[PDB]
Amino acid sequence: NQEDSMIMNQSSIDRGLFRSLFFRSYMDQEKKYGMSITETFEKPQRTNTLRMKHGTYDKLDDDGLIAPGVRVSGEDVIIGKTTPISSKRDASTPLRSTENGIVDQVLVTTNQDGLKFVKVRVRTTKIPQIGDKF
Amino acid sequence: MNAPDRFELFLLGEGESKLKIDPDTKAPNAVVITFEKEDHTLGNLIRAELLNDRKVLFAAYKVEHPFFARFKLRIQTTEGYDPKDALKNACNSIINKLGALKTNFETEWNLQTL
Amino acid sequence: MIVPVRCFSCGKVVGDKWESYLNLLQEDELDEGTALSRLGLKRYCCRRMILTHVDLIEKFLRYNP
Amino acid sequence: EEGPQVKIREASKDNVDFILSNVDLAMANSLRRVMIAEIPTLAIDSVEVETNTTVLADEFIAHRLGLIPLQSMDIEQLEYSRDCFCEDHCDKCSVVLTLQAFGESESTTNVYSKDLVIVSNLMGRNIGHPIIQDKEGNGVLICKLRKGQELKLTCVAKKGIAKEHAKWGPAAAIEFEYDPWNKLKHTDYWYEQDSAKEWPQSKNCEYEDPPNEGDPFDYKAQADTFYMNVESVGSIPVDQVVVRGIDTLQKKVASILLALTQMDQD
Amino acid sequence: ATLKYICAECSSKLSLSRTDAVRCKDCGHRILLKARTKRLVQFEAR
Ligand SMILES: [Zn+2]
Ligand SMILES: [Zn+2]
Ligand SMILES: [Zn+2]
Repeated sequence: NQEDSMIMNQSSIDRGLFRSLFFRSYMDQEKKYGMSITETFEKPQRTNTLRMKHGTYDKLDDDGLIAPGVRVSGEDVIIGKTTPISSKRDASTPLRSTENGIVDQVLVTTNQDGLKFVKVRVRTTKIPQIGDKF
Repeated sequence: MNAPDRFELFLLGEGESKLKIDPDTKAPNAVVITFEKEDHTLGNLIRAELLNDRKVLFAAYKVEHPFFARFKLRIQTTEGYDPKDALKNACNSIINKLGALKTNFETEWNLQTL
Repeated sequence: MIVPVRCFSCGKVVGDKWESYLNLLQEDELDEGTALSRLGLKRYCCRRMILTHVDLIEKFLRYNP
Repeated sequence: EEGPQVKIREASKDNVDFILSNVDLAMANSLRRVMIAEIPTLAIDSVEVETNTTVLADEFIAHRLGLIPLQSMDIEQLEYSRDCFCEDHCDKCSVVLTLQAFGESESTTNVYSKDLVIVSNLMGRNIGHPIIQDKEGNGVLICKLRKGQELKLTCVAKKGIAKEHAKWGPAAAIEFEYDPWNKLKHTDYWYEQDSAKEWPQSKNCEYEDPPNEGDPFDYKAQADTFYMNVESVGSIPVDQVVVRGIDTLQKKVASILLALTQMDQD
Repeated sequence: ATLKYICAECSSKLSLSRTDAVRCKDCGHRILLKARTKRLVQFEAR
């Protein structure tokens, strides 16, 4: 506990002392690039899709989204997207590599001009660790 | 994330003996027992009992770092007496003391009406 | 939000005592310090658990879905 | 009778006040440590969530379910799943609990530790019963639901110790004192004018003779006689917190004797 | 059985597919949710 450090009762931490919820929200648009080129929400197939993420795409339902409730982890693909140009490059959204958790909620919408866009919430519970500031 | 599994505190590792008895170089008839997956609970208990043994010249234990559940216990005895035997006797004495403690608590508890 | 089961410091179950405490205050008019003590919460670690709780859940329930 | 002696002062379902004489402080403490940390208990360890329409998070709830005390009387005839021979869990190593709750009422619907139901075969052993100390007989308040608020989940309770998680801690606070008159000179009393006036006299002062100023310091004097109070959470009865504590420490020492025994072979 | 998407306010299930119209049946509101996976999630109670 020297030089501004402190000791925590690991017993208390287990009992719920200082735990917290954590929610991050990932967004993605289905953009329209002119008269012909349109991005798509789907599960990319590795044969006809370039520059795929090394992460896994299995947690995607055929609409290109993970259903809420699935547990995720680093580098995994939350939102599947392709930007057709010619067959098509991979424009998917992976979960931050330094994080993990369970998907809390996933919503599908259109905006002011009607571009399909989807928001994904991810919930983790952060339990007080060592370099944690108080 | 860099957090070790909680069972690592008590559950022995792959090919890891509870005891590792190494001999002390610096002193005659002295030894160093490393106790894996153990803490103060046992260390201070044993050390204090070896102190009661008259034929025991030196006894001390230390938890070299708190991230690891292990402790080094150093035993030095008079010539002819073996430190492993010293440890064996102190271990036994402790058990026999606890045996009486249980018996005595049990008897006293049974007398209570609450 | 929502009464902690077990006091953080010693782990005495405090999960059952909530409604009982809130009752000893409305129904019995009793002051906080006596109600806590009635409920057998003697150590201040246990006392602080109930005494300083904010049951936010009750607001959370006010939203429809 | 023999070696160290006990003299119980008060008893209940929840507390044991006693005096431990003819013992080493090291022993009194080692027992105190074991009671807190090494006595096995049954507690919810896996929570599979089928439905949750609540205002609370799946894991928020999950966490609470572990802290709910379960009957661990016959905990000794249950195996640690790690040591058990199945694939995950079974009857020989676990207790399966079920919880289905729904807001039928226009008023707030409460979810209690009483609402837990055992689905696994108990092998007729005193285990996995949610401990209810509650006057109204409800036990721990897990959750609150409104209308269409449903909570459907499954719990797997497993044998464990407080070292792995504090949920398997069968004891609440353990009171521990010795030498209520500082005869041993084990503390240097901080004061402003008088340490005797400034520092409150212990309860246990009555169970010991005051030092009487006109006497020299007893250096030869050693620490024996310990005024303790063991508080139970429910899982195990107060007496068995003491007994099982004595026994665990005894078993812990036996392992060392045995280890030395296996080492003698080579 | 099967509820592809749920409604934000009225909480009525929807089950729609690609190019069906992003709106609810009765209420207007284009909000709409996703409904939990049927692949049941398990958590350690620590
Ligand atoms: Zn407390
Ligand atoms: Zn099994
Ligand atoms: Zn609607």
